[PDB]
Amino acid sequence: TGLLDGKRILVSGIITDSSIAFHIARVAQEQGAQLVLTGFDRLRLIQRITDRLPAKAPLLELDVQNEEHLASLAGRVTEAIGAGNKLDGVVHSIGFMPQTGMGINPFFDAPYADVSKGIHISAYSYASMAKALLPIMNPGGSIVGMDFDPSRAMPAYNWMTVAKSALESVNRFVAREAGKYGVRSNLVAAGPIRTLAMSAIVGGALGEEAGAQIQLLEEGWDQRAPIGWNMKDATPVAKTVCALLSDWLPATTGDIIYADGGAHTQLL
Amino acid sequence: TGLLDGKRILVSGIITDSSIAFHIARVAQEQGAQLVLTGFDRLRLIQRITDRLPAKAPLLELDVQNEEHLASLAGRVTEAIGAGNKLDGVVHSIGFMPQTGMGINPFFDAPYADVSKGIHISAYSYASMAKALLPIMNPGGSIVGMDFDPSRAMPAYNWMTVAKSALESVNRFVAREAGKYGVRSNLVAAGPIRTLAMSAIVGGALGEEAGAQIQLLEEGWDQRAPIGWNMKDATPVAKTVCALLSDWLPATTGDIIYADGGAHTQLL
Amino acid sequence: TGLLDGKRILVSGIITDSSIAFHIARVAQEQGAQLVLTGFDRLRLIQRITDRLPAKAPLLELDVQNEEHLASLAGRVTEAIGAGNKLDGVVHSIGFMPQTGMGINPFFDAPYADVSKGIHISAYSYASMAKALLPIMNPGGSIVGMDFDPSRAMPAYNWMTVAKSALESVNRFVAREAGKYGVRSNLVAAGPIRTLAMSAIVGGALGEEAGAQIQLLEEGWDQRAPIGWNMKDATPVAKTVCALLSDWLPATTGDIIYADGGAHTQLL
Amino acid sequence: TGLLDGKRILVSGIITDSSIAFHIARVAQEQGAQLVLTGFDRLRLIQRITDRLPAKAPLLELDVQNEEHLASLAGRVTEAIGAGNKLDGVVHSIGFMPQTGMGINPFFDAPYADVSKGIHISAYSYASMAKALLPIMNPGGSIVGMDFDPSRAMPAYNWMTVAKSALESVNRFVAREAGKYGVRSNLVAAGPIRTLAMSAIVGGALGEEAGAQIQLLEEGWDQRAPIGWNMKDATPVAKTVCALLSDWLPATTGDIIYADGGAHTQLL
Ligand SMILES: NC(=O)c1ccc[n+]([C@@H]2O[C@H](COP(=O)([O-])OP(=O)(O)OC[C@H]3O[C@@H](n4cnc5c(N)ncnc54)[C@H](O)[C@@H]3O)[C@@H](O)[C@H]2O)c1
Ligand SMILES: NC(=O)c1ccc[n+]([C@@H]2O[C@H](COP(=O)([O-])OP(=O)(O)OC[C@H]3O[C@@H](n4cnc5c(N)ncnc54)[C@H](O)[C@@H]3O)[C@@H](O)[C@H]2O)c1
Ligand SMILES: NC(=O)c1ccc[n+]([C@@H]2O[C@H](COP(=O)([O-])OP(=O)(O)OC[C@H]3O[C@@H](n4cnc5c(N)ncnc54)[C@H](O)[C@@H]3O)[C@@H](O)[C@H]2O)c1
Ligand SMILES: NC(=O)c1ccc[n+]([C@@H]2O[C@H](COP(=O)([O-])OP(=O)(O)OC[C@H]3O[C@@H](n4cnc5c(N)ncnc54)[C@H](O)[C@@H]3O)[C@@H](O)[C@H]2O)c1
Ligand SMILES: CCCCCCc1ccc(Oc2ccc(Oc3cccc(O)n3)cc2)c(O)c1
Ligand SMILES: CCCCCCc1ccc(Oc2ccc(Oc3cccc(O)n3)cc2)c(O)c1
Ligand SMILES: CCCCCCc1ccc(Oc2ccc(Oc3cccc(O)n3)cc2)c(O)c1
Ligand SMILES: CCCCCCc1ccc(Oc2ccc(Oc3cccc(O)n3)cc2)c(O)c1
Ligand SMILES: [Cl-]
Ligand SMILES: [Cl-]
Ligand SMILES: [Cl-]
Ligand SMILES: [Cl-]
Ligand SMILES: [Cl-]
Ligand SMILES: [Cl-]
Ligand SMILES: [Cl-]
Ligand SMILES: [Cl-]
Ligand SMILES: [Cl-]
Ligand SMILES: [Cl-]
Ligand SMILES: [Cl-]
Ligand SMILES: [Cl-]
Ligand SMILES: [Cl-]
Ligand SMILES: [Cl-]
Ligand SMILES: [Cl-]
Ligand SMILES: [Cl-]
Ligand SMILES: [Cl-]
Ligand SMILES: [Cl-]
Ligand SMILES: [Cl-]
Ligand SMILES: [Cl-]
Ligand code: NA
Ligand code: NA
Ligand code: NA
Ligand code: NA
Repeated sequence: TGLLDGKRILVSGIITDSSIAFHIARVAQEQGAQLVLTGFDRLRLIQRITDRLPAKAPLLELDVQNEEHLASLAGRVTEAIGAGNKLDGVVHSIGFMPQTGMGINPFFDAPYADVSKGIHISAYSYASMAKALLPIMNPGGSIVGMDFDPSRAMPAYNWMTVAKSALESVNRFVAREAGKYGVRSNLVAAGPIRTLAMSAIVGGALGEEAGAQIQLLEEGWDQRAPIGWNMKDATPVAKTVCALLSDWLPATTGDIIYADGGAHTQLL
Repeated sequence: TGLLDGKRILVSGIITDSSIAFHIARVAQEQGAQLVLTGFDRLRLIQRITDRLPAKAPLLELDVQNEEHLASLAGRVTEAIGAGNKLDGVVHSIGFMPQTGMGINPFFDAPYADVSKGIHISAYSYASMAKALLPIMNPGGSIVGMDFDPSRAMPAYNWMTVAKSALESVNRFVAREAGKYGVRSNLVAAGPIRTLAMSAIVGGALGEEAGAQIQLLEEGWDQRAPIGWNMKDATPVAKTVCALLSDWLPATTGDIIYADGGAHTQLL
Repeated sequence: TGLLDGKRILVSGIITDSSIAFHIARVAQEQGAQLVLTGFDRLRLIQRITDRLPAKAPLLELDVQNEEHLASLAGRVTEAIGAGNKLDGVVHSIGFMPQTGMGINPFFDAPYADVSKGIHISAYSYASMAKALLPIMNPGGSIVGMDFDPSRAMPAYNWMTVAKSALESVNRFVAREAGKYGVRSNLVAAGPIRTLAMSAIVGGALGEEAGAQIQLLEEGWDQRAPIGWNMKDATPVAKTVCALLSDWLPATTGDIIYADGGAHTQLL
Repeated sequence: TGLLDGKRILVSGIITDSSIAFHIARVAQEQGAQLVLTGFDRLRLIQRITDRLPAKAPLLELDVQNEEHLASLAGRVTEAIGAGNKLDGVVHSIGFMPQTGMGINPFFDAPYADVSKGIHISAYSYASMAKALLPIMNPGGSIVGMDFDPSRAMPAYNWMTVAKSALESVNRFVAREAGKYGVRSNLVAAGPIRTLAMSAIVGGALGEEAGAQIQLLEEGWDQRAPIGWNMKDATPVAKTVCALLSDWLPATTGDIIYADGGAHTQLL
């Protein structure tokens, strides 16, 4: 009856109840999956969030820049799900770009050290999670990451755009590796959803030129989307991720599914 | 329990048991849908095929070049499904290109009259089916057509490539109209499957230069696909169509989902 | 000293002094080319226009839907340029879509007969001009057509969008044929320029919903273009065409060069 | 008479006589430009190369990871070209990826520190060269970088593919900044040319599985290219760069011109 009945799925990237990952975890549980959750840094605060999910799920610590956490991750997961059991799904819902690389800060003023950190967390980590977790994934399994279409430049998103372009490229290579295990790798390119991350970008630009341009982006998304776009509601995005975690897109890999109201298909 | 439990879905394009449409219809029925089927020209022969589906379904006549059949289609469907009921899904699985526009015939030697017929049936008909059927579609509904990625030229496919490029463009406009009804429109770009149509192209090129090149295309698809590609098996394609007919890709429209083993994401 | 010194170039599509073709012809002549011009239907009126070019050039009649004109074209050109001489360049700057397929007329209300005419003139003719003219083209030669980026749907452009999508596909196949003669084939995707054609679309939508949307398209082009966009000035487009007619893009074929101020590379 | 008569152009990336930059510099000089050259690390060896250019040109030191070299670059250039003179063109022809990120080394085994270095030199440096040099560029000017189409994954190129995907994204943002100065920014996506860099990749894979796959890539390029592809000959690529440095692509920015024999437009 549930789309993900019987599946064991790791979900990274819960930080608040608004997190795309929170809604992915919620719909997944609603659809019969057994979750393992990972969180970064503020674990006590994240546990308060995860308590509001429909079911209990273990929360493991994962800083994707921490080599020890990556090296121990498989064993920690196996310990949570029981020896002899493997994962069927992995969700990377993780991003970061130091403030110099996003927002009102001029593009040319982001030092490489900041850019490099953002690319580590937002792009390279997709590879390093796959490297850690493919060895405990079942054939038929699915790795999904989150993307924002970086095909064209835009105001404010700046070096995160560059990180997403790298992420898309990384995904195409992770698919080559994943396929050796019978595993798909794909991204969901979402339209804008009011998360802590989105709020940070918007809020940090209020009152500035970039904020005027972000306003235009926000207005235009729903306008261009043939079926509309509601920026409050992560459910449609979460459902799409669940579709890729299911067995119903079995010939799709190294690819990008756009959960954006169809906006990217319309010039206006 | 079924992905399409309760849904009423029209499926065009069954000609043999190998038809992508046959497998779409089969998986849809397996997943709890109630079908209405359309067939072109050889209706007595098609009925012998549809008898082998898991359940009985009415077969209506539809030649997409026939204006009377298009004008009467909604009423004929409503009569099959019962007054007061509407469709939730529509599958366009239809193509044709006169032999001068595909295969070994030189590209420049296809007269426009032949090209125009192929584009009518393979591209424009996506619009005219949508125009006929949106008025009897429920909000939440889904229109899916079948595509073969025409982003790059290739041997033999010739003017059908041109028809598919037009089809992708048509789909983006059908989505604008469909969205007024709460309806999604999308294509599934499939990898090669041995259907009557594919056999016709391959067979018509055996022993010729183009056949050597088609051989390379066939070999290369499974090689490039990170998860492989089996040209016998339409099931993975049919499942993808069913995914788009479901409620699990609710923010995707005017778009293309690639059910091709990930081949299009890999240069080699 | 001139980019096209010594080259013989056919230029189709002059109808008014504002025609993209007029400016292509003008810059080409400025750059040392010897032109042969083709015109459709209103030849006496077109001659009044071509008299304003910097040099005299013969004007031949070509209706691309007329099979006799296509069959006689090579011989007529050879007669204009002298036996023993061939063309180095061909410019297709031709488009048409019956009024039912563009503007305020609903997308679904364009009958196929109208759509088919538009695709004949706007897309298939690129192939049929190449078929007629490659036999009198020198190795090193160049065929260029005019495109408007149809990657995404948009208001009003409607079935012309579909014709342009087909044109891009046709160009990729013309390149395969052209390469047998040492000849490149490419499109220039221009931003909007106030021509008779553009005026017709804009004017036919004044006072209607579509006209409000065209206004947004016009405003947005210059805004998104990092170097700006001036819709009066065809020169930048004409220069780009001349670049492809030159020897300075010798490894580019089956491709699209965007002369649009960079707009297509920017979401906003 | 020369395409670049009167223009002052900086050209980075000469390491051997086979360097794409060497041929860019050579054709540019042939076409009347005045060059300033930058080299990395092996300056005495590079000077032996640059002595073989058609004219003398000053060679400045630039390690793009060195912040002092970047901070002093404009002043050093101005000193070479004379106070009161500015650049009209800048060529970034620079790449590097530590050996763990390219070749036979498994994709997942490249540590981020190596990946980060490759992205610094191959992608971020496009921004930091633009940031250093736009302040001494004339309106009408042109910045060009070198790309290898990273739209699809492939054997061996691995993390350099990821760097190129980031580079394309960076270019789209550099165009927004450059446009404030009346300056275009674009990449040329070249087909494969036997340079020190290409030889390193090919040579490092000889005798291994990846080398078999590179062989297929090499064979397939000329096959798919409608006009062919000669991997010895950088001239066609160099000419394309010169086209973008000229005034003949005046409405193209944030974009990519493919100097690849048209291969990327053909599936096979
Ligand atoms: N919200 C949108 O509009 C939108 C649109 C498209 C794509 N996305 C993508 O969705 C994903 C989730 O973002 P969100 O909008 O839900 O925001 P969010 O702020 O809720 O989530 C971001 C997450 O990244 C995690 N993270 C940061 N550094 C980390 C590290 N070192 N190790 C592990 N995790 C780390 C944070 O802990 C947090 O859980 C991101 O990849 C984002 O780019 C968001
Ligand atoms: N088989 C593949 O490898 C492949 C790959 C990608 C996409 N596709 C697409 O899938 C769709 C189905 O093709 P298939 O491979 O199952 O072949 P098929 O030969 O089984 O189906 C083609 C169908 O088109 C129908 N058709 C033709 N003219 C018609 C008309 N005038 N009115 C109505 N229907 C008409 C035929 O009756 C037939 O049912 C097509 O759009 C095809 O281009 C096929
Ligand atoms: N103006 C723009 O903004 C713009 C933008 C992008 C692309 N384009 C393309 O540029 C090309 C030229 O259009 P334009 O804007 O200069 O308009 P225009 O109205 O000046 O030119 C259109 C031309 O098409 C010709 N034509 C129509 N039917 C013909 C037939 N049967 N045979 C031969 N020629 C025929 C007309 O005679 C006319 O010369 C077209 O392909 C158009 O789609 C224009
Ligand atoms: N050769 C091909 O087939 C091909 C194809 C497409 C694109 N390209 C691109 O062309 C460009 C030139 O490469 P090439 O093939 O001529 O190779 P090459 O080995 O001749 O040039 C590479 C250059 O990068 C320079 N470089 C490396 N680290 C540097 C640093 N820290 N600071 C400054 N310069 C540094 C080297 O000094 C060298 O001059 C690269 O961007 C490459 O990716 C090459
Ligand atoms: C700039 C246009 C506004 C619409 C942006 C849509 C969007 C919104 C949120 C997105 O998700 C993240 C996630 C993490 C992220 O990195 C962050 C988050 C907070 C602070 C910080 O320094 N980096 C940036 C964006 C995202 O990838 C895309
Ligand atoms: C030329 C490369 C071989 C792989 C082609 C993959 C493919 C195989 C079959 C496809 O489906 C159709 C359906 C109808 C069609 O039109 C036909 C079919 C039979 C005869 C005829 O004249 N036209 C052509 C292809 C399709 O769209 C794509
Ligand atoms: C709808 C958005 C407005 C911007 C459109 C930019 C554009 C403007 C003009 C273009 O050129 C043509 C050329 C012929 C053409 O067909 C015509 C022209 C006049 C009347 C008619 O029926 N068809 C349509 C557009 C073109 O291809 C694109
Ligand atoms: C893997 C398929 C073989 C065809 C690759 C075509 C290609 C050949 C050469 C290319 O240029 C570079 C330039 C620098 C570069 O970084 C290098 C060069 C030498 C050693 C090293 O560690 N990194 C890698 C490639 C390039 O970007 C693309
Ligand atoms: Cl904590
Ligand atoms: Cl833990
Ligand atoms: Cl640990
Ligand atoms: Cl909202
Ligand atoms: Cl939803
Ligand atoms: Cl019958
Ligand atoms: Cl019937
Ligand atoms: Cl009827
Ligand atoms: Cl097979
Ligand atoms: Cl399957
Ligand atoms: Cl007349
Ligand atoms: Cl005549
Ligand atoms: Cl005649
Ligand atoms: Cl204007
Ligand atoms: Cl100009
Ligand atoms: Cl030295
Ligand atoms: Cl120096
Ligand atoms: Cl210094
Ligand atoms: Cl060679
Ligand atoms: Cl050349
Ligand atoms: Na909308
Ligand atoms: Na494979
Ligand atoms: Na602008
Ligand atoms: Na070839």
